[PDB]
This record gives sequence, structure tokens and C-alpha cells, in this order.
Amino acid sequence: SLPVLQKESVFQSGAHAYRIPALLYLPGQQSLLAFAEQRAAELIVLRRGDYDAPTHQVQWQAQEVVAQARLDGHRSMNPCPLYDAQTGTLFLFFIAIPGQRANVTRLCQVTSTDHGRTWSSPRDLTDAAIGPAYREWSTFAVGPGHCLQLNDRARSLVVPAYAYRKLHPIQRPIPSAFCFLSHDHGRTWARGHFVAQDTLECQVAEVEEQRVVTLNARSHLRARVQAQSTNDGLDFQESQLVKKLVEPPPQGCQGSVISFPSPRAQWLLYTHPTHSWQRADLGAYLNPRPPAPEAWSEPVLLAKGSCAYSDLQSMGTGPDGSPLFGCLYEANDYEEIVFLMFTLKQAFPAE
Ligand SMILES: CC(=O)N[C@H]1[C@H](OC[C@H](O)CO)OC(C(=O)O)=C[C@@H]1O
Repeated sequence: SLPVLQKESVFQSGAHAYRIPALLYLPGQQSLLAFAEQRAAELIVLRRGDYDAPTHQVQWQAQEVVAQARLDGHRSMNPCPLYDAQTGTLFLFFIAIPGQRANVTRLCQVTSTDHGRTWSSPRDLTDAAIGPAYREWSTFAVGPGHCLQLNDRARSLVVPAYAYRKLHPIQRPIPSAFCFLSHDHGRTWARGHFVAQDTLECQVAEVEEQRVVTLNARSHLRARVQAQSTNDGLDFQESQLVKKLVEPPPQGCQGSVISFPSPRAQWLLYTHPTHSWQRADLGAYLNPRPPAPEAWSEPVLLAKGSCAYSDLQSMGTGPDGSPLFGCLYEANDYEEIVFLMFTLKQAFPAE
């Protein structure tokens, strides 16, 4: 497999089990925040990591529970972090469900002004963000994984998500991805329009001039579903299967996507299991002509063996001068969450 700068297990089964990773890079801090669900999802835990380039290593600090990220009598899950470059405020969106076909799922948000050391009490955004549609869903979720902040005038916040809709009384709820939008730095929220039928966990990234929001979602088909928004996430008109991006047997697996400075304005990177018959062999895919579906490359092998959920983060310029990437993924039959750090040069030397 591909040689990288670092490969370290940052979460592993012990008194508890860990799943559903989310990674967040803090530019001016040369630091990363690794989030995960702590299952008996009971709570959300976090680990802070400081990146030292000279040693090509991130040093991770002790694991700590995000105390405020919970609603009394509910389980917290799907950590979705975001760093506001405008205010220097950290956001952590998550889902809260009763300790135990009516919708009882809640959308929550906690914030930190000291880079994740301490958090505010949670804000239940459910009613104001979803409105009437709430009763038309069996449940919903955000992410999991890092969110997006657009470089539009308002520096809008974009939270990838999906909802199980009760479209027909005799049919089971059908999932459709969409984005929650805020144009006032998280004070108020709006529900964006749904992308095609049968789309689940997704992530968004912004490319390029025309501003385009690309959405990459998990589907129940043999390939990923990709959608494009030309109006900052409100509408995802274009939508199609991406045959080159395979989805494993059961009902696919969650994957991650980010944008990053092109060596030549931006390219896309995507990670997801590459075996067509199982969740194994984490692969990295490059799209040098985003968001063109046929431009997705062949996958490069990042990790052999059992691999599931993942999350990416652009970490700036790497030691070899090329784009540096951080990746957090579930491995070994969910026995752990591994942190992988590598550059574009290491993974796609021909590009
Ligand atoms: C909120 C929640 O339970 N998330 C689940 C997610 O659910 C997908 C879909 O909703 C199923 O119908 O899938 C998986 C999974 O390993 O496949 C792990 C997450 O923890």
C-alpha cells in the first residue's frame, strides 16, 4: 500500500466502542480535532492533535468527552464539525435521539471560542430549521463528517444531511440528501431542497467565476450519487450516478470529499472503500476537472483490509511541497479509527 507520512490508531475498542469519525483542521493552529461516537451512540468524544512538519507527525493529546454535546435522556451521534474563518468560532453539529414511526430526532449545535477546549450549552435547532417537513420524515441526520463554509459574501455555513421521507403509505421511508443553510453564521437555519431519490450520508465541497457546490452521497445502488448546486446549496439540480465510484453490497458505505488548491483553481479528493463486494481497501480518488463525473480517477490504495467510514481535511502545504491531507477512518471490523496523513505527491505522483 501507499507510503504515507503517518498512520496511527487514535480510537480503539476498550471500555467502549468507537465509530463515525469526523476530522477538523484548524489552519492557524497547525492543529486537528478528531471526533468520534463513543458507544456502550451514547456520547461524542474528541482528541486534539498538533502537527509538527519537521517531524512529519501529528502528536495527539488525551481523549476527552464533549460534555455539552448532548440532550438529557438522549444519545448523541453524527459529529459534524466546522471552522468559521470569519469569527474563529468552532461549530459541532450532531443528532440527538431518545435514550430508547414518529420522528423524535433532534438537530443540535454546540460552539467553542477556544479552539475546542470548552463548549457552549447545546442549541436545539430542530423546529426552526426543519419546520413542517419534520412530521413528513421518520428520522434524519447530518454528515457525518466535516461541514462546509462558502466564500460567498455571507460566508454561509453548509451542513450536509439527509432525511427519510414518508413519500408513500405502503412504501418504506425513502432517504434523500440535502443541506441545512445559514447565512448569518449559525444564528438562523434553512432547509435546502432534496437531491434525487435514495441518497443518504453525504458531504459537500466548493469548487471555483462560477461558485459550485458539489455533493457526494451514499446510495442504495452500485455507485455513488453526485449532485451539483449553482446557488450555494439551495438547489441541487444536476444529479447522477458515478459508476467509477463503487458502493459496497449491503447499501453502500459513507465516503468523504474535500476540495483543495490545484497545482495549476481547485481539485477534489475523495476516500471510500474500494471493494465492490465489501467494505475493505480504503482508496483515494482524484478529480482534476471537478465536478465532471467522468473525470474521477482510478482509486489509489490508502489502506488494505477492513475499512468503513472516513473523513478528510486539507491541511495546507506538505513537507514535499505538495497538498497535505489528513484522513480519519474506521478499520479492522470497527475495532478502531485510524489517522492517516499523506500528500498529493505521495498518492498521485503522476498528477
Ligand atoms: C444515525 C445512524 O444510526 N447512523 C448509522 C448509518 O445509518 C445509514 C442508514 O440510515 C440506514 O438505514 O449507517 C451506519 C453503517 O455502518 O451502515 C453507521 C451509522 O452509525
